[PDB]
Amino acid sequence: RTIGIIGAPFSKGQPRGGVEEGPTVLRKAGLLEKLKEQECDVKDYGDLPFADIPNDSPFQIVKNPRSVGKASEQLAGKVAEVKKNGRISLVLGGDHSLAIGSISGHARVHPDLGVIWVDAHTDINTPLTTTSGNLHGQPVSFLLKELKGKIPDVPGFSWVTPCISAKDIVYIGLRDVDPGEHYILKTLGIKYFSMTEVDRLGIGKVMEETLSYLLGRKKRPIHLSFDVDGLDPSFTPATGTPVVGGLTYREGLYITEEIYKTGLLSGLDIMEVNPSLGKTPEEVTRTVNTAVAITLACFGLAREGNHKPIDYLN
Amino acid sequence: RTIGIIGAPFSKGQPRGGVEEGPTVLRKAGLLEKLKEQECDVKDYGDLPFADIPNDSPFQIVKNPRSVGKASEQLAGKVAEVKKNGRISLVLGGDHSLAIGSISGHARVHPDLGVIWVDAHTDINTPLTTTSGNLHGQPVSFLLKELKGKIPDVPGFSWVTPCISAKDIVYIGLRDVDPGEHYILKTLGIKYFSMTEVDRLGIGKVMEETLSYLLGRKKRPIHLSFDVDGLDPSFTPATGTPVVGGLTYREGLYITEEIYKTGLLSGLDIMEVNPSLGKTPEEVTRTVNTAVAITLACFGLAREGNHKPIDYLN
Amino acid sequence: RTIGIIGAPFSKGQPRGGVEEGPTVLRKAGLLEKLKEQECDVKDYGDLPFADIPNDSPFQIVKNPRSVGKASEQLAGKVAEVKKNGRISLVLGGDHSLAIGSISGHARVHPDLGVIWVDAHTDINTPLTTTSGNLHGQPVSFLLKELKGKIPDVPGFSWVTPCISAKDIVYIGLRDVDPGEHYILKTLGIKYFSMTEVDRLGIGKVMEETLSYLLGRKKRPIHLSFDVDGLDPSFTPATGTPVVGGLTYREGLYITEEIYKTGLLSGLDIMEVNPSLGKTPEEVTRTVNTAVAITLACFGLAREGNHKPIDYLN
Ligand SMILES: N[C@@](CCCC[B-](O)(O)O)(C(=O)O)C(F)F
Ligand SMILES: N[C@@](CCCC[B-](O)(O)O)(C(=O)O)C(F)F
Ligand SMILES: N[C@@](CCCC[B-](O)(O)O)(C(=O)O)C(F)F
Ligand SMILES: [Mn+2]
Ligand SMILES: [Mn+2]
Ligand SMILES: [Mn+2]
Ligand SMILES: [Mn+2]
Ligand SMILES: [Mn+2]
Ligand SMILES: [Mn+2]
Repeated sequence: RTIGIIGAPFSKGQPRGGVEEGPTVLRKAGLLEKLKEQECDVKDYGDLPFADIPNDSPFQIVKNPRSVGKASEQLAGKVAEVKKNGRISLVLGGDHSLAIGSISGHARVHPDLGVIWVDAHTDINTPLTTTSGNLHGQPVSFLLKELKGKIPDVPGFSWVTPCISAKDIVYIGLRDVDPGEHYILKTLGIKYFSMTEVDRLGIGKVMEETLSYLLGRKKRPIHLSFDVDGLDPSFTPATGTPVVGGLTYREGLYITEEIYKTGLLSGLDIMEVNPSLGKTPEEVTRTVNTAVAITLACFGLAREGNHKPIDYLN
Repeated sequence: RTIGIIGAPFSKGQPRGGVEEGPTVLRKAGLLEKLKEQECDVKDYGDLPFADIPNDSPFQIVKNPRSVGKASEQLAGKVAEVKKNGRISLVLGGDHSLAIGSISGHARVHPDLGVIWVDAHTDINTPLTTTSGNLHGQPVSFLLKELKGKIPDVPGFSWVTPCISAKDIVYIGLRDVDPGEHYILKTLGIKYFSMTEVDRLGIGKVMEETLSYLLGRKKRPIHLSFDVDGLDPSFTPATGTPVVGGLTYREGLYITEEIYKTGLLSGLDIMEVNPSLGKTPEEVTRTVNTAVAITLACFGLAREGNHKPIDYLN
Repeated sequence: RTIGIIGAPFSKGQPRGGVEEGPTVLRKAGLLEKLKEQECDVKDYGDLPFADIPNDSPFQIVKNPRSVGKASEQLAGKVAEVKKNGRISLVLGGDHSLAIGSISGHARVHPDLGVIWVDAHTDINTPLTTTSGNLHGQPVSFLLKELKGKIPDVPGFSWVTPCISAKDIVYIGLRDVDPGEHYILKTLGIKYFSMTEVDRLGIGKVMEETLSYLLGRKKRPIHLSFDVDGLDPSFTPATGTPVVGGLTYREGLYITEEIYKTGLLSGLDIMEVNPSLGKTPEEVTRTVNTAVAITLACFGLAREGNHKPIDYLN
């Protein structure tokens, strides 16, 4: 398989700036070379240059709407180009608002994609249900057709056309869902496995049911949007909205190892890594190292091991 | 549902005094208000005033028997009143000897209750099998009918009538059981899931089997006596008798989330929280925060999220 | 059952010397007495005296080959004697290269043994596939009949006769396997449960399948070679080659508790404990304490508890 890296050093979907350092620290960790060690022809499309939008006052309670909207608009273009190039897109975040542009761009070339969303949160607040006003907790509401008519015309987002159905997304890892978001989940009949389901079934059954749900009818490309706070803070502490009782390192690698095995991975997001929020140098390396490992598993690095198609014993 | 809080700042069931601070720190953590945020009409019956009994020399090897006996005697009265008031009793410990009074009082109003006991220990030593002499490791022996005739007349406990059958209790979390206690388990045929069973089956199957065991024949009220050392010390370090390899935070919330879903929770104990034993301020907050979370789950706080019966989208 | 302890303070199978302190720290922890507390008649055959071999230059890339070879040669003799004495052999490592001698010696008396290998690594590099040259990452290649013809004549190892079949070994815990090793796994059809399989199935199913695989056809002695780095570094940090995402303390006790229950445990290795590598005094005690607990479980210490065949209630 071939890979296209896109850096997205953007943070205006939330208050803390350091998340725009995600792509820098992920590359410093040797991600490109490590990808190249696997079954990968890898091209770096570099970091997106997100021009400042100094005039961007809140839309109602919604913060930095033009900056967020433009960044996702730009991102969508790059993703779509990467996809036209026949490559799997790898977006390095950056805050999670960017999924608006990443999924959009992906869906331009592969309208039939299904989404697996790994996260402690549902990120499905509308501009009218959000309490925080932070757009990184709203991206999914912008993408789902079933919610069009519930998203106001927000400055910066006129270009958005919700092209994804509520029935084509699965959540894994949920453990902090706003009441408005829970209402939306139940109302639209969205498939999810909160931490309660993971505890009940085991990550094994979870992935079986997730892949069966998305791929049962027919094969179709997979978009994995991975928020690092989906994993427990003991593995990814350097992130903006940590929530205890998260997925383990092991469960994280399991999810992605199983997704690799489908051979349908088409787009990937690695989001919300914020080195500024590491309490110590070790917390930063711990968070980045975990992020890197999740990424490699998506592209074939397996715990049981890997080998080239040759005779190693001769 | 309606709730009745009872503080039980008592420690004479064991050597370390700080456990009598349990109710203070649990309330300081905002427990009442957080309960009120859920489907709860909550009333605080305050903290029990446990008068000193200066003259309380050991009965054989058994320590502080009159103090322990009186405290449980008082507790039983309060629990029974809370129960007559139609409310779920919430006892904030306090050492685990208090379960003698809590379960007793509960059973006065609901003779048909079943008990789920979450703990690293079985707390089923008799006054004659105990090695420590600490009564917090003996409460279950005082309650089981099948053991009457094996409990001597201990000062302070004349009021006790064992009204619970060995067949109506399930242990979850066991990993440090005295040889005498193990004999009693096997001999009375008590249902248990030690950590070995949890590892084997998964907490999912565990709760399925636990609830089937207690509720199969017919619905009946549930009493949950939760010792915080049931959870691994990495989540509840500030407790008197920590034992490694415990239940996870996740497993803890799972147990209680499933118990909530039955709609049969009738009495709850949150025991052995001792802030004095926290190695650092963070260990204390970690322990208290975990205790609070377990409590909220018992009353409906779910990881997948919660919402009121209204249209959130309008 | 009866037990024979053998100390193997040897480290030349790898670069770090402190692993030769394994037997000292394991005994200081009270292992002998604790074994004696269980169903054990225990004899200490002491620590093997491994004479220096000052002249031991690398064979090709393979390091300290004569020292490693002699130590395993000596170890095999002691194990075989312990086995002739009708006792379960308990080898305290020491680096993992010693499994060459331990398994060999065991197999002299019990040719029909099956091996369970708990480890983050497969330790199945040949002298010609190894990258490190460290012999502790090669012991299994010396033992398997199917690989004879692929192991060159290495100084110090002329005494080795591979008497174990690839079909009679199961790995549990794998998460860092060299490409050459992965080739060997797939090629010889070796049964393994890497961490991916553990995540998928649960340690319960894992042990069921492991024991069924080795014991289905007929009963036969079990040799457990336990590398402490099989467990996550959060439980055994003081070890030479830690790898994240390991087996839990709980999973560790589960494996060994199930192995005890078969009544077929015949040989045991407790390897790669290196107190020098503990970052703090607590890391050393944590590592040693975990090592001790795994050991006791192998000999009957159960989490649900233990009791003698007597009436404890009278
Ligand atoms: N619901 C949140 C989510 C915040 C986290 C967004 B992330 O992308 O998942 O990291 C919100 O602001 O709307 C909040 F309240 F928790
Ligand atoms: N068995 C104990 C139990 C002590 C712990 C009691 B707790 O309420 O579960 O916390 C005893 O003293 O009898 C002891 F030896 F471990
Ligand atoms: N494959 C290793 C294994 C090293 C570890 C050996 B141990 O006994 O399992 O601890 C090697 O050197 O060959 C290495 F590269 F990781
Ligand atoms: Mn999140
Ligand atoms: Mn998110
Ligand atoms: Mn306890
Ligand atoms: Mn207890
Ligand atoms: Mn190893
Ligand atoms: Mn090894």
